[PDB]
Amino acid sequence: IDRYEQVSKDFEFIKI
Amino acid sequence: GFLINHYYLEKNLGYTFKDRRYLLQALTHPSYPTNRITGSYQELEFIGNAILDFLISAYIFENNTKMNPGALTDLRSALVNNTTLACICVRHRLHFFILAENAKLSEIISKFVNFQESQGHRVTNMSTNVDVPKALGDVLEALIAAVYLDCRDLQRTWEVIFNLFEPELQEFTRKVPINHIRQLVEHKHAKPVFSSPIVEGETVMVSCQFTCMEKTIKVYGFGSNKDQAKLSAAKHALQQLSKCDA
Amino acid sequence: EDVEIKPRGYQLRLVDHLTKSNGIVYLPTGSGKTFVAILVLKRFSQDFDKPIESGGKRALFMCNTVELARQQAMAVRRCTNFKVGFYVGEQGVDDWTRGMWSDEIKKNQVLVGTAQVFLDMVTQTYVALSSLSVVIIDECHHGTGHHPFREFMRLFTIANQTKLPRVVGLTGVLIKGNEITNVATKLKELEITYRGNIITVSDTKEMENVMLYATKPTEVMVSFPHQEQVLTVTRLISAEIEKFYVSLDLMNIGVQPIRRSKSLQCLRDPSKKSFVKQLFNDFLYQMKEYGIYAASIAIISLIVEFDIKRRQAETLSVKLMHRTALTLCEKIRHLLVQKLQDMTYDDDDDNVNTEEVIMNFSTPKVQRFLMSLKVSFADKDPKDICCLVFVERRYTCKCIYGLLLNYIQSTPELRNVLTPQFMVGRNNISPDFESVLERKWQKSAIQQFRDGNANLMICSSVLEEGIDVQACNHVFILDPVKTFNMYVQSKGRARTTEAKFVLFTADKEREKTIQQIYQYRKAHNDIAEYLKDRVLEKTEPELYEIKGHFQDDIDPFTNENGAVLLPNNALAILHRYCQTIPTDAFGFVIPWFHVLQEDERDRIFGVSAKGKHVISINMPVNCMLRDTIYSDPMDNVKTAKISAAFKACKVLYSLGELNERFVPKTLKERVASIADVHFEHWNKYGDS
Amino acid sequence: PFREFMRLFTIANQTKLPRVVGLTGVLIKGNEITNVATKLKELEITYRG
Amino acid sequence: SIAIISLIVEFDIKRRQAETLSVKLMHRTALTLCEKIRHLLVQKLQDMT
RNA sequence: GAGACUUGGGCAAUGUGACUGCUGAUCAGCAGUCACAUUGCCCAAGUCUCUU
Ligand SMILES: Nc1ncnc2c1ncn2[C@@H]1O[C@H](COP(=O)(O)OP(=O)(O)O)[C@@H](O)[C@H]1O
Ligand SMILES: [Mg+2]
Repeated sequence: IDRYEQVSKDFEFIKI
Repeated sequence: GFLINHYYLEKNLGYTFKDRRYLLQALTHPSYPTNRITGSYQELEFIGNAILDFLISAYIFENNTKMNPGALTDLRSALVNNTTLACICVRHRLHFFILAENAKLSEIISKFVNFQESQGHRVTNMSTNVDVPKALGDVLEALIAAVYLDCRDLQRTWEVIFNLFEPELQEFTRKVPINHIRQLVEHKHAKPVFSSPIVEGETVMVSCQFTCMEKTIKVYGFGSNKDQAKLSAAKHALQQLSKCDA
Repeated sequence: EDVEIKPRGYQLRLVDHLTKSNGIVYLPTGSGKTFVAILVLKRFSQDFDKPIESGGKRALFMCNTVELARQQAMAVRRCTNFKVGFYVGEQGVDDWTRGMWSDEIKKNQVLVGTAQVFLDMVTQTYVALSSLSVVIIDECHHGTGHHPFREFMRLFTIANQTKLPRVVGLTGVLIKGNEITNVATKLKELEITYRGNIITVSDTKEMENVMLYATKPTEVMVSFPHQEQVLTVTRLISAEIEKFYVSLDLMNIGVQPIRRSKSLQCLRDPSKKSFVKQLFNDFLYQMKEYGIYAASIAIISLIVEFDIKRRQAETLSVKLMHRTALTLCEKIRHLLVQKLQDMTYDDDDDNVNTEEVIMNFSTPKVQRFLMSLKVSFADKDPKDICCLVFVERRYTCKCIYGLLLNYIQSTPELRNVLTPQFMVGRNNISPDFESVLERKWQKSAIQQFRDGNANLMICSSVLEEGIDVQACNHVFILDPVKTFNMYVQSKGRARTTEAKFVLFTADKEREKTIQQIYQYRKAHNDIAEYLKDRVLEKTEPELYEIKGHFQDDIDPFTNENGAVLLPNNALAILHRYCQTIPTDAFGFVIPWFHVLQEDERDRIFGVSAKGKHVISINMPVNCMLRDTIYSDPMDNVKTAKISAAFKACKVLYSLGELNERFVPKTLKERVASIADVHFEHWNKYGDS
Repeated sequence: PFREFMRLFTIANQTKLPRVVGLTGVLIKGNEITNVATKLKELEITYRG
Repeated sequence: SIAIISLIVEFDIKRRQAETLSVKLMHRTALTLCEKIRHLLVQKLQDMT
């Protein structure tokens, strides 16, 4: 893949 | 079956074993699980130490009259020292028949035997050698008690001991056997002083500060442990003093 | 401290009840249960002052590990005014004779230490169960299986059954492992193991509200997509590693002790080869799990470990092996650094370049982790932040510590607020990256964490429990939660107000983790309801099941003088005696076991030999037990080994090698035996 | 063959689908009776009822 | 006793559907062993009759 | 006996669901013993020098 695909820059903490 | 080609050992040693069990027990190092029929060689070397020391002390008492006891004790201590026993055991090719197994001890034995081959199987009179295997002299000394118990006669055992020690006897009786280290300290001009040695892995060193021919020289020597590093420094100091004398 | 310590509303009733009857306490961590334990110790001090024979007594405080024992020792010393004796195995009480044990026994009012030391010194007739006032247990949930707590408890069954010392257990978690199923039977087994009744908070409004100052942290979770493609250089590295494996197994060192399966069923690789292969496989797992940059961090640790091992490698062949391993690791490092620098060409802003390189070659999980850290710390003050992170592998700790070091150096916001530091279990790995003892240091990582030097810690379950730590506010878990005990103990650490509990899982694993989290919450709840509504019985006075708990093993054998031998300690006693025989390096002292064969089994034993297995013991030629000893026929190999060791040590004791107090005899016993025979004439001269 | 049969439902047409109904006197087969809710969950979702 | 009686019919019928002499002799030996066992067990039975 | 159908019996193949023990490999956490190393307290002991 040469470069690891980037995760979502925006992400929040879901509550269990 | 344990004693492969034991006739070679007997021919080199010169004695014959009516019972081979004593030889097996004497050759049984504590690290040898495959021998369930005899005990280790400690219970034979315990007696053999006394046998050897008393026999050789009596011989030198009877024969080497023309010398004071203050040096006769040094002669007997040198002739009973484990290093000389290891050298003698190397000379008679007894390393082959030692029913022993170990990782580092076998390496030590191999290094010592090739070093002695380099020296020609003669005492280096004390050795700057890496390290001396105690178990080698131990098994050689134990097989003396093994020989004795196989016959229960002191005379035959003494004949064997003398046949093994003829070169050592003729050498130590003529030349001064050993003092070493101390004679460097008390020497006429050599005044060695030392620091504290440190071991690391399988290497060691010590900073030797001594004097020679009215100068001051620093020497270093290969060895194995702190005190034996100091021993190597003493050996090289002796070498420098002898060469300057030469 | 001083006397300004004022008991709360639940501690007073707890100690009041514990005075009346034996019982186990179950309170959340940080609820001051050790303080009420101290107060309990302050109600059983009547016999502390007087000597043993005059009628005085002492008390034993119990611990599982050395460090917790020491910490609680200082705690009780500063909280009370008693001579608190602290003793552990490494302290040097191993060679303590009768007199220099008696002095310590008579110069203290309460004893603390590990389980093995206390259990042994009780079995060595130094003190008797009747000679004790109260015994306090902490982390009582460890009392299962062959654990030393249960072994010590069995002494209560074998010893006197009257004027028996009190037992109290301290804990905040009751179950150890994934046996959440059928909590009631586990609770009953815990009840009977410590012959007590668990007592727990009951009166809601007045008292659980007060106790809840150990607030429950808020819990959140973040999911990330799986990374599936595997980099090309990885398979090249794997090929080099596998051919290195082939060469290593092909190359020849001298004779080495034979290490085989734990059930003696088949062979295994030599310990050094297994060790180096374990290093390489662990590093490979690091690489696939955490990408290339983390692999670049871990390869340096492998380099330094291999160099240290080669330095301490006594044999030249082992040095050659470690040298070859170092060469392969160096080649791997060269390839890894080349690949890492392969992308650095395009950008030339060193701090931002390093930051984006970290983001770029990292696994998505670690990327999410670092972005979560950035958005959580939010460039705040460094003094207030004190956060924890849990990872499973030991080397993962050091690798992620290095990664955080580099990343914090790669962000100005985090460069001044985070001070990373890591620590692992007892099998410690050097925190260096260059050479052994790069600098001499005197502060433990835990202490630096406590003094604010390190606001961020990386650790396995080593820092889970026991060791006292201030109320944390942010806790992170990267590797998946493994058990119930570690989850609940970790969530207990985040004690401060609005504390944040954080854990991470992959996209395709979130749904599974839902069941574990809900099951753990239900397991915490149903305990509360069941203990709140349990049957009102006094002290589990069912002696029949008490003696029916342990009888299924080999009955422990006791001789005269009151000494008692524990069958589960037979292996330890036998190995310890073996170590007493002087030997060189490879000269083995461990008794080489051997499992019998069925045809030989009924060739030596009866018809029952076919049904169940037997193991045989052989002894090194130096030991006088030349004749082999055949174990009693047991079912599994474990009980076979236990019976073999028990019978062998019994034979040793009968032969007199093992002393009266069940310990191998030194030369002191030999000279004591010889003295009045060969050296009587010294006494008439006033010596001996 | 129960869920083997019902896996046809997803791959085949998901609309105008025949009614499915589960009949039983017991719900759990085996010693995995623990956490009955989660084990009944896959029973619910496997039989789309 | 009843178990060893039951074994006889299964062994005999297995020998009946047995194909060649190699398994015929095996079933014959098994039946001889079974009958010897049955006789020993009925001696045990009649010892206290 | 065969062709087919009805019922039953015999054999075989393969698969499915569940249970009890037995081990294997890997990983974390904990205890104990032995040994080595650092320097010091350190007395014994011989040698040697000074000298007592
Ligand atoms: N009633 C109280 N009186 C005095 N100190 C208390 C009281 N309750 C709690 N504490 C203090 O709070 C701290 C709680 O930590 P600790 O008791 O070690 O937690 P745990 O016992 O749950 O491991 C103790 O050091 C204790 O001194
Ligand atoms: Mg506490």
